[PDB]
Amino acid sequence: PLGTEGFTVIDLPEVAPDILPSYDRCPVDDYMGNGTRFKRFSQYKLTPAEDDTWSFKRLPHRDYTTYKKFNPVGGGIRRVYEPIEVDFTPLISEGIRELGLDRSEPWQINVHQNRTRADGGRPGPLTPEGVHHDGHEFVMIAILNKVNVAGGTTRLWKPGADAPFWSGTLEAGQAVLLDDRGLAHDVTDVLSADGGPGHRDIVIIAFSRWAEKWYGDEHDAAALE
Amino acid sequence: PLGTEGFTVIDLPEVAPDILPSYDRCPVDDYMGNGTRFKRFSQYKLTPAEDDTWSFKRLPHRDYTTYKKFNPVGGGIRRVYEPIEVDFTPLISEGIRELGLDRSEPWQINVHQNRTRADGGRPGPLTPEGVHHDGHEFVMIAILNKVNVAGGTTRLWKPGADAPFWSGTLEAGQAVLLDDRGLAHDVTDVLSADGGPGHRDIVIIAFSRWAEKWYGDEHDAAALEE
Ligand SMILES: [Mg+2]
Ligand SMILES: [Mg+2]
Ligand SMILES: [Mg+2]
Ligand SMILES: [Mg+2]
Ligand SMILES: [Mg+2]
Ligand SMILES: [Mg+2]
Ligand SMILES: [Mg+2]
Ligand SMILES: [Mg+2]
Repeated sequence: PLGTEGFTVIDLPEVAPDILPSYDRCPVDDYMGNGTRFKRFSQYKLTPAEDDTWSFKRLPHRDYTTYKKFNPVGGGIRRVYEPIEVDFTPLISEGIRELGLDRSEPWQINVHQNRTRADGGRPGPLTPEGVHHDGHEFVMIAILNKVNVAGGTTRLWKPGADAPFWSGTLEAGQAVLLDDRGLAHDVTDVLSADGGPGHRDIVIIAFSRWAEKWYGDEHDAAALE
Repeated sequence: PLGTEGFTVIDLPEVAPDILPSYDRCPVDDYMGNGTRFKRFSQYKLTPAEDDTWSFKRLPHRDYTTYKKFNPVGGGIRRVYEPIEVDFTPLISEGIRELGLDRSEPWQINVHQNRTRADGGRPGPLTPEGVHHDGHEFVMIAILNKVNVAGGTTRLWKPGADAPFWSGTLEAGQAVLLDDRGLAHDVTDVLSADGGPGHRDIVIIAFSRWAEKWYGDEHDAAALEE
C-alpha cells in the first residue's frame, strides 16, 4: 500500500486501443473549467471476489454530486454527465492492487474521464477549487495522454502547510494514488507548450467504502444540502 | 465617506432607459461562471476637475487582467471582453460622492457589467473565488435588476475571520460601497426563485489611484506574472 507519506506514483500498464480515442468523444463539461474541460462519468461497485480478485459492477447512471466543503466551485449541484463509454476497470485494478484496498467490505468508486485543453491564450485549469480534499478515502489520478502541454504539476499538501511537501508533473502512463483524507492536493494549470492547442487526458477514481458510498438519494441529499 | 465598519449601503437614482435592456446584449463570460455569467467591461480614468467635480474618460479598450492572489479562479490570464455600451458614469458618481474619493490624485476604475443567470437545476455563482479582496482600494457593487431569483446575499468579512460580520441581500436600486483592503467579501449563489430561469444584473466598479492603475502593460505583466 501507500508509502509512509500517504501517496505512491505508479506506472500503468498498456491500455486497450479504444481508450485514448474515446477522449475525442467526451462532451464539454458545462459545470467546471469554463469550456476548457470535457468529461464522462460512471460509478461502480467494487466487491472482493475470491482469490485476490475484485469485481466491478457499473451502477445505474446518476448525476454527479459532491460537497461544497470539498469542491466549492463545483459542489452542491447536480452535474448531468454522460456515461463513460470505454472500460477503465483494468487500469483501476492496478490502483486497487497498489492500494491494497480493505477486502473486508465492498467499495464504491466515482470514475471521471477528463480531458482538459490548453491554448496560447488560455491555460487549462485542473483544480480551480484550489488545494482540497475530494472527500473520499483514496483517490487515483491516471494520465492517459498529454499532447503539446506543459505545466499540469501535481502538488501534495499536509493539512495546514503553507507549501506542498511533494510535487511532480505526472506523465502519460503514470498514476498517483493518494490518501485523500491525510493529504490535500492541487495541480497547476495545463499550459500550451508552443502557443497552439494542447490537451491532457486523465481518469480520476475516487474510492469510498460502500457503507460511505457517494451514490444514491441519501448521498445526493447530503451533498446538495 | 464609508464609516467605521468600512462599508455603506446606498440607494441609487433612476437610470437612463437604455441601461436595463443593455444587459440582454452582454455576451457570455468565457472565463468565469461556466456559462451562467454574461459580461461587458470598460475602464475609465477619473480626474479631479474644477468645481469639486469628477471627469470620466473612457480608456482604450484592453483585456481584463487580475491577480491570482485576489481571484484564484479567474486571475493571471488575459480576459478578452467586449466594451460596455451604456454609460454607468452617473451611477458611479453616486459612489464617488458617498466614498468622498481623495481629490488629491487622479483615479482609475474597472467597470464590470455583469449578468448572472440562475435556473431550477443550476444556481448562478457570484463569487466562485470565495471570500476575497478584489485587490483595489474601494469597490462599488450596484444592483440594477433582479428577476425571479433568491440568494445573492452579500457577506462582509473581517480579515481572517471565520464568519462574516455583516450580511445583506442587495436589491435592485441598491449599491454597497466597501473598503476592499480592510474588508473581504463573498456573495451567496443566485438561486431560481420558483424553479424557472432568473437573473441578476449588476455593475462592479473597482477604484484604484491612477498611480496604482490596473491598466496598461506594467499592470498586465504584474497580474500575468510575466
Ligand atoms: Mg470536472
Ligand atoms: Mg475554468
Ligand atoms: Mg483535472
Ligand atoms: Mg469530490
Ligand atoms: Mg468560474
Ligand atoms: Mg475578476
Ligand atoms: Mg458577480
Ligand atoms: Mg480583482
